[PDB]
Amino acid sequence: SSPPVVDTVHGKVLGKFVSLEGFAQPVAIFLGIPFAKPPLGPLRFTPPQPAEPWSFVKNATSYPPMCTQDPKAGQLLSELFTNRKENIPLKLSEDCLYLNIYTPADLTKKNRLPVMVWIHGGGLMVGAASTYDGLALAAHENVVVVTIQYRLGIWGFFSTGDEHSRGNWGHLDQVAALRWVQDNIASFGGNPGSVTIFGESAGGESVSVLVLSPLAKNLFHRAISESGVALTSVLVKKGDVKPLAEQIAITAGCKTTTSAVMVHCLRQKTEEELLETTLKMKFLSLDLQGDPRESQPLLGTVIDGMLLLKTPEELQAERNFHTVPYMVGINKQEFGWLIPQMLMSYPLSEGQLDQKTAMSLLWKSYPLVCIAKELIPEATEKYLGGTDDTVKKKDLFLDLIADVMFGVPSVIVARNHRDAGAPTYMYEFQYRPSFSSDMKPKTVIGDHGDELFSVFGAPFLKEGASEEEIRLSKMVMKFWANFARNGNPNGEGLPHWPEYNQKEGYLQIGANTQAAQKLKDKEVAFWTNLFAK
Ligand SMILES: *[C@@](O)(c1ccc(Cl)c(Cl)c1)C(F)(F)F
Ligand SMILES: [Mg+2]
Repeated sequence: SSPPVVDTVHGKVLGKFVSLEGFAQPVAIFLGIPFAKPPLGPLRFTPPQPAEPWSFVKNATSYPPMCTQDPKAGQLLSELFTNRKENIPLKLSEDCLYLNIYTPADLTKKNRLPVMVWIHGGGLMVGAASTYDGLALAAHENVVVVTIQYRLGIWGFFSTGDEHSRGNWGHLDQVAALRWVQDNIASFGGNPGSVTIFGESAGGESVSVLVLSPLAKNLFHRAISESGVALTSVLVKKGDVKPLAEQIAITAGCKTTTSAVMVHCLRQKTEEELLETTLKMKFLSLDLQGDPRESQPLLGTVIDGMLLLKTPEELQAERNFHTVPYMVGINKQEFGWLIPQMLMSYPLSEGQLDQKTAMSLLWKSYPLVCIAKELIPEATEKYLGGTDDTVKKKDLFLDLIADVMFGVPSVIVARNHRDAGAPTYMYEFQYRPSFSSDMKPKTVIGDHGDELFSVFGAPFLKEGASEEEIRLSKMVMKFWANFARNGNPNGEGLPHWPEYNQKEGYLQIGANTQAAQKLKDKEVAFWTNLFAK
């Protein structure tokens, strides 16, 4: 039947129908809609500008390029995280400010469905919207799914610390995409007055940053951070960002005479030269050469004065953030496998860890955990000191890193959000998907990213899910879309999910799903005391 054609502010777009067996209404899919002007040439390291209007009908049936990034790490992460049966290879380009739309609405009728805007993870250095197929979630839960892209790495986050390159270009792109959704999603059957932003890892940190940003006012109405938050420190630069900028400029062949000189020089480099620079910097890899206090594993969020006016901690203390319903979740083993072993090349192949090697490694982990050298012994002893079994010590070390990067920051964010009067919900996800890499030990459960397969309905798109895994995905999708509808995940036939209030109820999600109380309470107390120094 006739492919769907939709009028947007800037012109008409042509999509395609895709049926999911068992659902009468095919899903209308629109791939590669631009939400900004391509940030090329002089527009590099500047805020996104509106897309230019087009005559006639734009064909939105091909996946867009992904933003320039390490193609090997980008393809690997896509393969590890995709919910599709086969991973789709993607082109690289600086021309990447696109979004993809999956709408289950019958576009010949009138519809105002809740909108779910996905912000992908990747450390702010890698990733793509097209990795995530919105078909199953859209059809199963009657929501419009929008997957967005945003500038990454040098292109998205290069900052001189001053007005010549403030930084946070990729977060400004996320804001631009949400403004586009406000202005256009009703033409796709979506309700611009019910937009939920959700994301995982750096995407969850981005959601948290948008909750803290005045630029995102009135652009969304619920938020979900999965395994990432603004207090995940490795993603937020405090203090002097000039050394990293100078290192990047020097690696690219640029002089560092002034900030304006550095930025102008970098704007003259080709995409290929800046990718060469990216690869020479060896981001996302644990840096084992030199003082770990000088390690820079990624270019990330800064306090730029436009998107973020103060540090997340200061904004939280001032209660200066958007008090929307907010779901904050973590996985049982955030540092269990994928980040250390696939993304960061951790020296941990051997599977036993003695306490001296653990202390040395935790010092090398400074860019991730920020533990002063004098505090390494106490932190290591707290986690590892209770056993002499060095296999158990390795597992407990992985727990330590997971608590510092994800668990404690997540609970602190949730507590501060709750204390501003906003409806707050928390979860801890514990499941080992059958879609896990064959390289992943069978004992790793609730690894970073494991909930994605449930959220995005992989059991309905990939082969070989058990019946338990199918049930888990339907329940998770319903909770998520109930939250998008109502700011409360609860509903008929679902386990009760208590609000994260003074009792600190949270939902343990897995093969058995049930409410629990006080997530990470002792750990928060320990690490808050330790970091108070
Ligand atoms: C996520 O975006 C992420 C990667 C690396 C690091 Cl250090 C952090 Cl804090 C988050 C993802 F890549 F998805 F794992
Ligand atoms: Mg070094």
